[PDB]
Amino acid sequence: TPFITRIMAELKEPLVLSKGYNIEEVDKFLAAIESAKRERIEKLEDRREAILRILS
Amino acid sequence: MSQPLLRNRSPEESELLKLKRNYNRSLLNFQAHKKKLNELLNLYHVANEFIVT
Amino acid sequence: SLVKLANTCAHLQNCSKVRVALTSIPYTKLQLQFAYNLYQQGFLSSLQKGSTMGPDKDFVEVTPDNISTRRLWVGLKYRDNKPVLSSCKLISKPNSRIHLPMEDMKKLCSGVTIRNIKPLQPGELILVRAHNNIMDINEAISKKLDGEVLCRVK
Amino acid sequence: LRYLKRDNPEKYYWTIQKLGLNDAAITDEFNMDRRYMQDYEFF
Amino acid sequence: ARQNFLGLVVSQGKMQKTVKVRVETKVFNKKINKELFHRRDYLVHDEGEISREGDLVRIEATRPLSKRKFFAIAEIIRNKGQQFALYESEAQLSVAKEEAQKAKEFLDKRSVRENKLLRDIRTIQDALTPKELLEIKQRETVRQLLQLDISGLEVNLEKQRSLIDRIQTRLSELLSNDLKCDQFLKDHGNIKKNLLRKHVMMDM
Amino acid sequence: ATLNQIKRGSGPPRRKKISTAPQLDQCPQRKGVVLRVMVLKPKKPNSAQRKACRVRLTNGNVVSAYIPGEGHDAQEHSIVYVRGGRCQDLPGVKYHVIRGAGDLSGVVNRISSRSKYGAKK
RNA sequence: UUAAGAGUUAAACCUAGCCAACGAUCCAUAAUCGAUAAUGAAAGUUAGAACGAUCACGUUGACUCUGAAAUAUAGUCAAUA
RNA sequence: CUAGAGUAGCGAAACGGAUUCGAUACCCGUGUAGUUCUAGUAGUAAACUAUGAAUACAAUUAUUUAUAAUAUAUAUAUAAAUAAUAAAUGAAAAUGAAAGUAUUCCACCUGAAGAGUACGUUAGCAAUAAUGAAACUCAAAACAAUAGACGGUUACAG
Ligand SMILES: [Mg+2]
Ligand SMILES: [Mg+2]
Ligand SMILES: [Mg+2]
Ligand SMILES: [Mg+2]
Ligand SMILES: [Mg+2]
Ligand SMILES: [Mg+2]
Ligand SMILES: [Mg+2]
Ligand SMILES: [Mg+2]
Ligand SMILES: [Mg+2]
Ligand SMILES: [Mg+2]
Ligand SMILES: [Mg+2]
Ligand SMILES: [Mg+2]
Ligand SMILES: [Mg+2]
Ligand SMILES: [Mg+2]
Ligand SMILES: [Mg+2]
Ligand SMILES: [Mg+2]
Ligand SMILES: [Mg+2]
Ligand SMILES: [Mg+2]
Ligand SMILES: [Mg+2]
Ligand SMILES: [Mg+2]
Ligand SMILES: [Mg+2]
Ligand SMILES: [Mg+2]
Repeated sequence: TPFITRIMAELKEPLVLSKGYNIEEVDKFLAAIESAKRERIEKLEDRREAILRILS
Repeated sequence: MSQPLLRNRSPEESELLKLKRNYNRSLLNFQAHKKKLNELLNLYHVANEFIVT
Repeated sequence: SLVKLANTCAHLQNCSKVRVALTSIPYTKLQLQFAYNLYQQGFLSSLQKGSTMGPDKDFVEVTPDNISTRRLWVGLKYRDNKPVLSSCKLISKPNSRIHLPMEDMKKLCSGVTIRNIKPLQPGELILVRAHNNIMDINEAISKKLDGEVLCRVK
Repeated sequence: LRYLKRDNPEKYYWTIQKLGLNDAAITDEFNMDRRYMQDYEFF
Repeated sequence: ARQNFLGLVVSQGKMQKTVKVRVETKVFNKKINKELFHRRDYLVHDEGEISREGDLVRIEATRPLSKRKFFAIAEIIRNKGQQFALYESEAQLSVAKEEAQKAKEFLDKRSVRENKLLRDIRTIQDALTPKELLEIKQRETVRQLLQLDISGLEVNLEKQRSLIDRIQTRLSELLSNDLKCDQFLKDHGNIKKNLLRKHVMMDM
Repeated sequence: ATLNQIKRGSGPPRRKKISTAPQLDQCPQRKGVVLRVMVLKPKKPNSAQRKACRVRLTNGNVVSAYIPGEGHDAQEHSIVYVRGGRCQDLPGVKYHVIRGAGDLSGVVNRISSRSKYGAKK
């Protein structure tokens, strides 16, 4: 049946985050944190990767 | 005994009630989202100390 | 709803056994008509609209916003160390509804057992439902109106 | 779903069509018994 | 007149021109002193084969038509059986349409992820260009690019709260001083309370 | 107990009076032939030598019948008439023979209750 | 075919139905009923001898004629005596 | 119970030692099956609260138990459970928020014995499980409580 299959496939997609998070929002939020910190690079990449792994 | 047992809710009262209920739902969702982003930020601070490599 | 009326009858008996002066019943048209018939017949001291918390001091208008929290508050009468409303029972039960014509109602009021219903007693009130109006059995006989024999109260 | 059929038949049929079930699957008595698990090869 | 009964079609399409109609009648059971419903199933003739299972139909007495058929459908009182077949047929196409549509949407979203941050923000902030500015263009500005959805939600929420609170305050004020409410009732054209609330709610 | 259970057949058991003389086939009495005359011992506390006889009735059933009265002249192949009524202290004997009917004579020198013992005035 | 409907009976073609745990099918038992009789406070229960109503049969089975109406207490054939 | 593994302890049966008038028993020793695991069959227990499920209602107290407060203190409110009860019910024992007041639906009962037996049927590899008679006999049979008697029954005194 198409509905069950599409729902399960969307669950199995990469970069899918649990606890009601979205990857687009998460990336924009992290960039906003860094820009705000400036207004007041590999280490930030590692922080991002740790977050995405914990929220995967 | 003459009074009607129930008086129907007028369309204006219904509209105001729907406004308030939609607001309640939206506010709860927004507060969940705000605390969610806050917890994400508090993890983003301590993410320095997490080994990934 | 005969189930709710049966619940009210049993609740009235329970409240008379412990001698509470004021109690509440569900707020419905049938419940209000039944309580009004009891009040006019002298079985209740007072009948008020109110909430789940108590009778209303001033008029409170009933709407869908507060319909679930409405109650009807009834005052019970006692005299000479005896409750005025001792027994209150259904005749027409939910699983056996008894609809009588006017002639059988007269027979019942005259001492004849009709459909296993014991006849009317000297100080008893039998209520009848006709066209969604509760009313005294003798009144239904006077108006020549067939109906559902609903409950006894003594 | 039986309530939905009694209430809104159009939405009922659309719903059971979209969920992968037919009307028989809804209206018929279904004890999820050993015979079902054999006929439909659940395991 | 002829015997007439009202019943539910409980079995159709299994016999040619014959349906099964379930009828109920009021009887008195003296053994239990109760008015009961006595149920029966009739084989009923259906010329035109118009009835379906679940229809409420009136059956009428006729001449004997077979060994067991003595009644015919005289009228379709309620036609839920035909409606069920209509919706059965319609849902087949209705569902499949959006089933294909949303599968297309899923595949497009997958491709968008396939052809797919902090580096872009670093380039935009530091260069403020070495052939990278237009390359970014193909994908005051640092902020608007970093625009979360929660902010719009908060703006809409404050708008909603303000609307509700203002409506209630205005309503209470008008109901308090009852001269200006009359002024407004003749300006805009116990029922007066509902009409006043209508006018105040359209007011904002 | 519920109304639907009473509709389905629940109710007081019938006060059905079972026949105490099934071998007569709802007849006031039956003719029979005595197969033998027996002398049985009653149950305790009663003590006596009770006069009885096996009798085959015209309907074929063989029963044990008490012989009432002080003295009897029943003997094998005698024709007797058998009515209901058990002998309480003899288990298995559920019938009485009629004195003064058939080949069984009425009680000799009976004064009281003559009709119960086949005696003429 | 019938005055006349109907798998009622006969013939042909189809469809795959129909009844049934609220009791089918099968088996046993029984003529049925009342403003009739019995009983009981009554609901009811019992009987169905008498009075009346209806059915079925006239030693057993099938068929036929006549007839508006008969498998007739008729006729034919068979069985029993 | 059927297969396949496992089997240290326990332990039907069996074999012995005691005890006894006798031992076929209690006790002691070896100890098979079983108890264990895997895949099944079977669907019975005092499978018990000897108390079917749901709903509405009825006077108290004390404990906890879990939330919600308010500033350890409010001997804090609102729920559930437990314990002792009022009323009510009940043959009583007693139940006590049900064994009360009511309503709805289902299951079941109609003296003891024969008998949960026989026969039949269905299911199961079997053991069996389910369904479930009648004749015969009797004026019995049972429950709660009462007062004794008795106990290889307790404690206290003299
Ligand atoms: Mg036809
Ligand atoms: Mg004598
Ligand atoms: Mg034809
Ligand atoms: Mg044919
Ligand atoms: Mg049968
Ligand atoms: Mg006969
Ligand atoms: Mg009869
Ligand atoms: Mg007669
Ligand atoms: Mg005669
Ligand atoms: Mg004849
Ligand atoms: Mg003769
Ligand atoms: Mg003949
Ligand atoms: Mg093995
Ligand atoms: Mg072992
Ligand atoms: Mg051992
Ligand atoms: Mg012993
Ligand atoms: Mg041993
Ligand atoms: Mg199993
Ligand atoms: Mg057993
Ligand atoms: Mg059992
Ligand atoms: Mg009891
Ligand atoms: Mg057995």
